[PDB]
Amino acid sequence: QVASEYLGGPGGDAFDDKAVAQNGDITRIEMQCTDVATYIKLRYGKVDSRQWGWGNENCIQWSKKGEKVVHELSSGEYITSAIVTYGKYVQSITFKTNKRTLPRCGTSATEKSVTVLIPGGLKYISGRWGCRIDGLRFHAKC
Amino acid sequence: EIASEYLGGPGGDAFDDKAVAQNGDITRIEMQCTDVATYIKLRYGKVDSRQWGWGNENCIQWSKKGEKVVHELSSGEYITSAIVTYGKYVQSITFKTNKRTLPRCGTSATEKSVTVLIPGGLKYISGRWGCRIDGLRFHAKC
Repeated sequence: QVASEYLGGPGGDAFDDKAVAQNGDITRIEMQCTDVATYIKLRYGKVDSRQWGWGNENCIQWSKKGEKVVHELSSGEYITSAIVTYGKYVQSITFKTNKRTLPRCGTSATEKSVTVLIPGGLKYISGRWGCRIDGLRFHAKC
Repeated sequence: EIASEYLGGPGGDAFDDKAVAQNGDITRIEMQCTDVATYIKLRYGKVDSRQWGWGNENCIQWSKKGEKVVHELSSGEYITSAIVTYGKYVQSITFKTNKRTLPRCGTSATEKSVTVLIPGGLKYISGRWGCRIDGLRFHAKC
């Protein structure tokens, strides 16, 4: 399927949710949010991906941890855009669906910004992670 | 049908390539390019749409004209994304295919930018036009 540019930096380890996405449409967005977004974990059907970010508690040296946020999506609800601010890491993430505008994860939005539109809805994400979210790529449904 | 939202302003006249797209998958992109994109004209199989933009040569009384640009797509190459800057009009357009990012049409990229993913490849465009490209909507094959 069509995918966006990779947004972020070259650090961290690669992740790619193509396989876990076989379980279903995205039904839920879980993130950890402080002045920046420190992890993302989508639910595909009833199956979560792994926690992409906040590799371990020693990461508190390099950023705050943040609050666990959970946005449940209804059946037929899908993510139609993502506004990402990023430098060497993803700084903040704002998702919009065909029903809702979700709050920004990451109170700071000072880095360069990109708006990715995903007609028909996001299928899954890939990117890089470690203590935080090094980068993201958005994969469309076809 | 999956399609993007309409990007641009309310001027000019609507156009819609839905009917002409029955002639085939997109095989070529023709645009006219200066500081802004002043027309677009796709080829569907062997058949072109009308020229959407630069309605007449007296348009030089409001904007620059630009030079003709043609991108020929290979068989099995399809348009997967467009980076569009826009306000009252479409300002610049950067197409990407499943094989390559193409050159931007319109050297000025200062207005609101979005990266439109076009799932399964672009099937056809609709929009509005006059002396320039008042707006665009991308209709995906999938």
